[PDB]
Amino acid sequence: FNDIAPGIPSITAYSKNGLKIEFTFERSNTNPSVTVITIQASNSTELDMTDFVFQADVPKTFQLQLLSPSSSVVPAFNTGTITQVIKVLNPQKQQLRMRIKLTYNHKGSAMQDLAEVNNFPPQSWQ
Ligand SMILES: [Cl-]
Repeated sequence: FNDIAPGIPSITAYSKNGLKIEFTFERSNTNPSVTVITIQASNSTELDMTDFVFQADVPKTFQLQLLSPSSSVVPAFNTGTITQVIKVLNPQKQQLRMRIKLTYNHKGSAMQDLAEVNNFPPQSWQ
């Protein structure tokens, strides 16, 4: 008797100042080196986060494809999310590593953060 979801476990990649970014993963059925990550950004605060831009880097052996995001606004009070697809190419199947760069306005400040994603599960690259 085991209760874990079948497939690639989801993670909270970042959570700070009321911004929360979740990652869910889909391994391609046809291409063992391709992993599709859908990001959901949420805002648990009382003010909207505007002009949201999610960017990311991977190591040189990898390749990245960022598709366009559903929106620029992370609504206040958790009334919606921003969705963005990113595809990761890992031809050598090495340990997945990602640095994210976030940029947005909130509470009358231009917000910046740069942070490493530390909790990729082994099934997102193995
Ligand atoms: Cl987590």
